[PDB]
Amino acid sequence: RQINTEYAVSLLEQLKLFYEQQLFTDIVLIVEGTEFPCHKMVLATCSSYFRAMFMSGLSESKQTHVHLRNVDAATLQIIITYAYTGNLAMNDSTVEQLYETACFLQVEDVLQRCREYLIKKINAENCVRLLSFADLFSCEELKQSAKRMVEHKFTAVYHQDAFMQLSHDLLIDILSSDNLNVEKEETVREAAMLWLEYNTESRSQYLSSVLSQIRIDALSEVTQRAWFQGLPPNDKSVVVQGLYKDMPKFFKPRLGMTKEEMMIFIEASSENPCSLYSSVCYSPQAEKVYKLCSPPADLHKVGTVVTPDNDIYIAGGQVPLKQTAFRTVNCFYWFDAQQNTWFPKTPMLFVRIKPSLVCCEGYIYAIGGDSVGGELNRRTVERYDTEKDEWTMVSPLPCAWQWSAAVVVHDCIYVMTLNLMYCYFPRSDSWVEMAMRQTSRSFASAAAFGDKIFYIGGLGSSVTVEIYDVNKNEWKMAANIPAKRYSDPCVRAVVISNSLCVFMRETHLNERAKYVTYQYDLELDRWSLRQHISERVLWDLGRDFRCTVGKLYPSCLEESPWKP
Amino acid sequence: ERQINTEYAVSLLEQLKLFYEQQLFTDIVLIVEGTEFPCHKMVLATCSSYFRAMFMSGLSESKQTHVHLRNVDAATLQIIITYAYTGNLAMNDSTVEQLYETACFLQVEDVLQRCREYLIKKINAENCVRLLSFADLFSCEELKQSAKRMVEHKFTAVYHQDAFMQLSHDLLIDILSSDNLNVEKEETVREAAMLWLEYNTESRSQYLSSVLSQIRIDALSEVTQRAWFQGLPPNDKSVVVQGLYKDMPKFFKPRLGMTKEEMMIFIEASSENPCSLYSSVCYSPQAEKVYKLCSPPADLHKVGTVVTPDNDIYIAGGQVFRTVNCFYWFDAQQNTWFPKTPMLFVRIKPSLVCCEGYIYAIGGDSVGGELNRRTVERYDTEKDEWTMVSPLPCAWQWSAAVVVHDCIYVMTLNLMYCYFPRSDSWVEMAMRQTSRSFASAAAFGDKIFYIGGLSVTVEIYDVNKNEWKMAANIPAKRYSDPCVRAVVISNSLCVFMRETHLNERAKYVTYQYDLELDRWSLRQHISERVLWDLGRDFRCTVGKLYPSCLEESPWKP
Amino acid sequence: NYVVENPSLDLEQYAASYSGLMRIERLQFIADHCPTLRVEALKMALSFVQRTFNVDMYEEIHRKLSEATRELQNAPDPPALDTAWVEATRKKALLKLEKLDTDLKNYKGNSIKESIRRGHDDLGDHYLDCGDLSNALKCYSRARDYCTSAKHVINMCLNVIKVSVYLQNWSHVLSYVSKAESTPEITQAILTKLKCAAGLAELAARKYKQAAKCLLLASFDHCDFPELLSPSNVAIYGGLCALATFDRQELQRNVISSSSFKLFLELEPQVRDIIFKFYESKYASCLKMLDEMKDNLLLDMYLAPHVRTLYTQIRNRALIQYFSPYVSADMHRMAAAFNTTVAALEDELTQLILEGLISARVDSHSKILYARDVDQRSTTFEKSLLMGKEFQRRAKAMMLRAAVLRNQIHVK
Repeated sequence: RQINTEYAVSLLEQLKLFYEQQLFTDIVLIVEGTEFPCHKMVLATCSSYFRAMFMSGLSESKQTHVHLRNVDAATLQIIITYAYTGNLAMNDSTVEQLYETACFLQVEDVLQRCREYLIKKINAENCVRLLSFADLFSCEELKQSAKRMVEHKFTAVYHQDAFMQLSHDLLIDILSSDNLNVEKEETVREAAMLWLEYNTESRSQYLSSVLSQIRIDALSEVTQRAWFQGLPPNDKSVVVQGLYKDMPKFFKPRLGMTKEEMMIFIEASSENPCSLYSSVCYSPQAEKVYKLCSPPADLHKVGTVVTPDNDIYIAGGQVPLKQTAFRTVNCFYWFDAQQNTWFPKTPMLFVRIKPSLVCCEGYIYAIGGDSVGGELNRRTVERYDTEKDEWTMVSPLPCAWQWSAAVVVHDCIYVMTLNLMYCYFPRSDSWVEMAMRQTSRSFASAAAFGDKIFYIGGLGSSVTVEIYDVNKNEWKMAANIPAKRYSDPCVRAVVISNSLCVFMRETHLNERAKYVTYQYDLELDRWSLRQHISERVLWDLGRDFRCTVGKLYPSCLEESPWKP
Repeated sequence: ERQINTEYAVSLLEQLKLFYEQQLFTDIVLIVEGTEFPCHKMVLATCSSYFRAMFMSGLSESKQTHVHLRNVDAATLQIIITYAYTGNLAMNDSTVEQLYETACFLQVEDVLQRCREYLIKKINAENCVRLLSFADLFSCEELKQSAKRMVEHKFTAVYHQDAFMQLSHDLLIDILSSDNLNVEKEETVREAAMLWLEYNTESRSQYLSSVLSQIRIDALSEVTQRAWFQGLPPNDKSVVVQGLYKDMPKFFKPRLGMTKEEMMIFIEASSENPCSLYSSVCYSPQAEKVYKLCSPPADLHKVGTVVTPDNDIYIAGGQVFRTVNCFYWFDAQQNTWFPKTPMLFVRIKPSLVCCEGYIYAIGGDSVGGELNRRTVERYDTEKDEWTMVSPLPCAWQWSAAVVVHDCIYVMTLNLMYCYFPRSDSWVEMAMRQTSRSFASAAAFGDKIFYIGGLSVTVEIYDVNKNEWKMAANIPAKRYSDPCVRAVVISNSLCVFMRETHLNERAKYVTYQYDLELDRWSLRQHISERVLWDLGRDFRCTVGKLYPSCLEESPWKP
Repeated sequence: NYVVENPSLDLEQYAASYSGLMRIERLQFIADHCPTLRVEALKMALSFVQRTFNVDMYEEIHRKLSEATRELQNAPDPPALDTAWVEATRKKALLKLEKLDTDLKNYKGNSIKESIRRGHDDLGDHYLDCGDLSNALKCYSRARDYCTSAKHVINMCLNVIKVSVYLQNWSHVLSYVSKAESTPEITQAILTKLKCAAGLAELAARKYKQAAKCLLLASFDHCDFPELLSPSNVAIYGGLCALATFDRQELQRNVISSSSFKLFLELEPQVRDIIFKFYESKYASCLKMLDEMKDNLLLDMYLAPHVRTLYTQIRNRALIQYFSPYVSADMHRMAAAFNTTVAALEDELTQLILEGLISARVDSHSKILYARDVDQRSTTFEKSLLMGKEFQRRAKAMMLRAAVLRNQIHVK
């Protein structure tokens, strides 16, 4: 266990009193002309450098004035007070110098805290800076976790200025890695070319190594004469060298070109009765069913969103409290497309049940979702910031709605309910009244294809389809999906292969559920049979399962072993 | 101000504790008769109000790595230093005096309060005068007054302790001149002073001129001068003159201890104000007055009473209904209740019996779940602790227990067992021919008088004869349910019974019973103008109290 | 299911006979399942739950008592928990527990197995008093490691048995009963306590034949055993299970030979008469006492679901034995051998014949139950002819299989 806490607090606050009131100070730190009167005890408890500074036997053992150099006054003051009061106020700016002084003074505890701060602060705009920082100081855990987030993010942006100022060893590890996420192998080629041409002949010796990590499908085509233009004059040790050099190193395709348009399913019927629900996916091209990681702490009643950058997020949901037992939590998670795991993120402010997650302008919008408040503003609409990793409230929606769906069209949020629709204008944070539907239908989903909204189904569900045009602002009927009579189809609207397809599972009387998808002809207003899902690969999923459009890697994921 | 301590404040205490035991970054070391105590100035500053000045004043002490502190014990300083490093005092019962002494040297105000509370709670039977002089040597006013009242009672009880002989003149004057002497006679204080004065020589004769005038003049014209004639130094003339001057003056007044009237302590009476449920009152057999007492917990009820031969009142167990194993003791002068060491089991209506100076609690729903439901537990009035004893033979409910001839006797429906304190065993006794419960017994002389049960059953038992016999039936009005209470009054067996009829008011009357007459002669009838209704669950016990300390209970006749 | 209305339970004796968390569970279920008496049951429950510093179940019981008192304030047209207890109870419970924890962890730095085991048992006892089931288990599951002697193993088994009853982990009870019995070489009657725990656990686990066998071996010298089950209910538990499973000669031997169940039957004269009436073929008086025993003991903890099955078995067994020494048994007389009607017995008899073990035929004309004694030879010949026909059919099937396999006939 521990020891007496009531005296632990008394001594702690009294040492703080003896620090603010400078009485029992035998050693003072001289940093850039700033006096830091303190004790040898407190500096010893935190830092592992002062233990080699005082109890070492050097000249400073008896000297009462030490001139600590290559440090910062603010960083020293916060470190000293942290050793004195433990309140480590970590902002978003001074953490860089905080780690520098923590490593210099070898203070293990603050090193772990700032590493825990940086493991949460890793994002898009500082991935390169943190990796270089993680390369400068040995922080392998941060270095590896950065590298993974770095690997995906460089491929996406590949335009940050700190990428040019990187060590040769770091670049070789980044480029030769098999975790890059690229639609083509040519974007990494030009990224290396611009990095090599960024500086003078100091990149010439590294050019013999950077090309040794890139595949040979581009080491004989264009971007070889371009280097000859940029070659130092009369250098005959490079042009001939690269002429006969690209024989070895085993051309092999990378892993980033292995993303296929797949239908991600959540809360599917668990195969083993020991678990409540599971998550699976259907492959429209591979015609197989790949398993997915379980929702975080079997998070049920959640919502899914896929950003244009192909990122999966989970918000809302409830966990069974420790027979009916369920408690709602506002936890937020992010799915790793390669590690097959859900990385936790900043939680929301209010708990939600079945929230509608919609992405727009890089912000994740969660509209409604049976909030816990229940006050006059029983909607609690709030967006998420993907660069600052925080949540910001938005303009409340006019009318309280339940069991609603939302889509994004023309950089605007379009949320749909039983019969009403309101469009949110993110630039002014306002809501405008939209067209009114003539049919009262709920418990349905909508897919945003182009500049039109397709509300498919509604109430089991039915085959009613009401097409809404943003430019026309009107709801019109197109047709009804031809399905077997005396059945209860489960419609799922989704956009795939630049076309509006439907994932409709139908069940007949005294018969098992049948899976089949149809391709809706936009100009002909007819659902055509695109593909029939055989039951030998896909089993029953349930009723409360959700579907979304996204891309996943079949290599990182594993096939689900289950009998037809 | 934000002073959060979750999983950090403990860490700093540990980190400093690891460095102290590993001897890291010590800048000051204490030399204690050659023993080295490497420690730190910061921790010494917070713990002691003297060590802060030991390292701050501009004297040569500040620039001195080795300080030779004397007049301090190594063990006491070490336990103080470790208390400054972990906070757990873990004080024993033997080294309390020296630990307080060193806390009076280096001013450890924190441990000083802890030791003061420990000392103020453990003035049991013998160290009272010893620590009173200790409280006289070191100013501990709160403990000084608490010991003063305690000494005033206990010293008068023993008045033969050797530790009392070595006392300062001022403390003796305060003790002896106080009007809190628990003495039924004025001669025992006279001889106590005489033996104190004849213990030494002329130096104490100087104090004799000031202490001889602090008792009542009735004892200053006595043999004291005659015994002082043989004990006076030769060629002393003026001392005899000042001795003769102490006969007439200085306000001869009666003391307080002589008001030790035998009375009856009652508990769970009919409360006057409806906001309160029960109350504790008293009755004066001679003064014919009804006094009141303060409820010990003021909210807990169903307690048991016991009176030691030294006239002490104790309360144990009870429910407040949750059962609490708390313990209390009644102050004979402050009219309050000082708690004591609680029991290990929460009893409901325990039966406490005093024998050989030990309090024996027999039965009373200990916890119920014990494997052997037939158990008892005793108390130590000297060591202040509970000691487990031999378990009860048979399970009994609504039982009674008394003490006769320094032996424990417990009575139930029909069975009786005698507990032999010397061997800690139970022995089977005579069996009663009538099965009656919900009754109590009285230990009068060498005979046990089991009165009542369901009535008016009078079944007398003798220890020397070991037999049960009938005497007579109490004269009571028919169509009534008497509530019998048998207790020893004025060295005479008597009863206190109340009769209740239908559509009739309760009447209180006590009768005088004769051994050879087998008749309850009318001794005194308690008038309703002074005593009101008591109730059904009330208890009665015999004890001596003080009228001045207590207060009369107001009630309209 | 249960929660029926019926008067005349003695709350004082049933509460006082047991003690501990077992008593707490008994008071709660009795209040929850016996209306028109829940208030005093809850009032006595809360008055005892506040003792020994309970925390979570107190809130549930106080809320139920508050609801019950509110209900009483509207019918003949809620107590305060005194949250000062929360401040008082928590502060005392923490301080003593932290003091005890400090001692044990220091003892863990002293490395003494018995002291660690004893301290862990004390921690488990405190956690059970605090109302922490799993917390006590881990303390008890750390005391199991540091055992030194056979008595230490016995104490370890008893503690796990006690906790797993509250946890309803009866598998852990039975495993530790087997460990405590079989290991140490099968005045201090220790095996009696183990047998009592096993019988109660088996009965709660829907077992009757072995539970009665274990309960019959329980000696009355155990006397005080309130942490698991009172002797009064133990006798009732043994008697009902024995009546449902043990046959006549099986009943007579076991009850008499045990000589402790005779003392148990003295404690409960009602079941003693029921068994005696069962022996003497007086099932009319036997079952009418049983129905009287039904209501008084259907508000029992581990009995209420099982007693209905036990009583149903008793009714079936009584009918089977009654008709056994009868050739032309008048259904009127058999109906008169109970308070049942003629039609109800006929339906009950018909159900018994359909299930079996009565071997009878009902003659509804004169309402006389005639026993069936079929000729062994006729049935033997009939089933032998059926067996021969089946054997010929299977031989034809096998010959066809051989024909289709030899000629390689299969769907491509």
